[PDB]
Amino acid sequence: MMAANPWSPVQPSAASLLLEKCLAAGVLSQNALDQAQLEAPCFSHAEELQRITEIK
Amino acid sequence: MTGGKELGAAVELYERLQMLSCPCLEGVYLTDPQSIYELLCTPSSHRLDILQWLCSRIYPPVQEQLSSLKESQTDTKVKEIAKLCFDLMLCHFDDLDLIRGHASPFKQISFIGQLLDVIQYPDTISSNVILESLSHSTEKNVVTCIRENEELLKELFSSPHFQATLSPECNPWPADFKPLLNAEESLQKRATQSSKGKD
Amino acid sequence: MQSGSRPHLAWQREHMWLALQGLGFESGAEAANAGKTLVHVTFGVNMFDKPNKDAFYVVFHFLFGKLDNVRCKEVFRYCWPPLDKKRDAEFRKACCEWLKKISDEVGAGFPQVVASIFLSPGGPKFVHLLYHFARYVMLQHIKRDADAGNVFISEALQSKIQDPQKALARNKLARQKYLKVLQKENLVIEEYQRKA
Amino acid sequence: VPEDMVEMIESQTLLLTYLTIKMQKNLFRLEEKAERNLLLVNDQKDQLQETIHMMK
Repeated sequence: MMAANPWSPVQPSAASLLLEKCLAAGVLSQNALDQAQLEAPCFSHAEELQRITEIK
Repeated sequence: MTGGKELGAAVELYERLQMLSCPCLEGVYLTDPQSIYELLCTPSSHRLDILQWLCSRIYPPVQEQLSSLKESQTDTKVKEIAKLCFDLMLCHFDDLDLIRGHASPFKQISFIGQLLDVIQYPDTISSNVILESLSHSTEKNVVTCIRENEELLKELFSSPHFQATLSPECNPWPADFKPLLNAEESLQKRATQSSKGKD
Repeated sequence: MQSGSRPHLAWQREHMWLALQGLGFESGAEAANAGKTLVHVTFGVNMFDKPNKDAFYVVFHFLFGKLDNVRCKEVFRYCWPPLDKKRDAEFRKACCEWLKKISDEVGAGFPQVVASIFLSPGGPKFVHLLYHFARYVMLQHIKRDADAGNVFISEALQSKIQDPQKALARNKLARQKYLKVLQKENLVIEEYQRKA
Repeated sequence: VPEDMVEMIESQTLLLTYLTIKMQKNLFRLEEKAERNLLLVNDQKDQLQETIHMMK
């Protein structure tokens, strides 16, 4: 029972805990999840502002 | 001007198609992302051959229905494909522009991407089994899928985290940042306007 | 000759329950809304195997609520919660009138609604009616929640596919789409926490 | 295929599709709120950085 290291800055999401449960029950395979991986960029506008601040 | 992202997505799709040994790509080696894009997202007789192939792979009985149609009846072919795709929940039954390749590049990429998802659907566990018999009856595959789906749904709904995934909430900010985050509509406008590209 | 209990109604009971949960049915919260304590009302897959009056009140009010919350409050104002013999008779009459309208609107795909089915809510005919009611409520939700470009999805699901191979393919696609959104949700939350 | 099997698969498809649409709508609302919050904080960072530089 992978005891969530309380000190990890990133708390596990409900989605993650659900996915983990599905994988542990053998109903979902990691291969099936990998094939479904969406590389969609998250927060693009915030990233651009960070770069401008550094150059300044 | 097909932005750098659409060209990359088209390339990915093109790779997936190559992996699936699509006969329509035999003797066609495109290294230029624009050529790959023009092949997959611009109206051409080749595109239609690819889509026909994708659809024959997803639903094989459609192949007999399409092969009986003469080359002069291209409009009827497009309507039959649109009807299948509607039955698969991918597009509206009158979305003929998507099938012809006149729809927005993203929409086309997403559309072809979804078709490919279905074909590459990891057939679970048992399948080491090689060559044998073509003949297996449509009835055994349906029973298996139902069973598997039932197990997934049972697991999904038995989980305490299931409700939280339907309405995800996340607040990572401490108390001292609350005043900044609740701040007046005017600060929000200043922060959003500063991100526009010319800077 | 002699007339063998059609195996046909067992899976409908299960999927009905999944549908209620998917719509946000919480046994403790909804029972409390009907003034009933959980110690006396049995919710689940088998809740209507025996006539169960209490569950009937709660689930139907919930589904009507999920369908049209404004109309639900107006139609049941004076009979919810059903505490006396007079209110009970009015609640049943109201449920039957509303569902009859739904049944007339949807036509040949929705079971015939007779008043006798509500006198003793329980049994296969009743479960069959509740399942199709739950399914209807979900389809309305998909139509409402689906963006102007995905409204076709609700139409496609209403068009009965008789070919098993086509139904399988459609299901595979749906399964995949769900897994993708579930993964995306994880990614967005993780990235947000990190950046913050 | 017994008319009964095709009806079950369709019911499963309906459940998954419903879950999917419901999740996607609620996720998009979070992403938008998150990006807004990041931009606001980033702007505060940028003002402090400019003031420090001028003093130096």
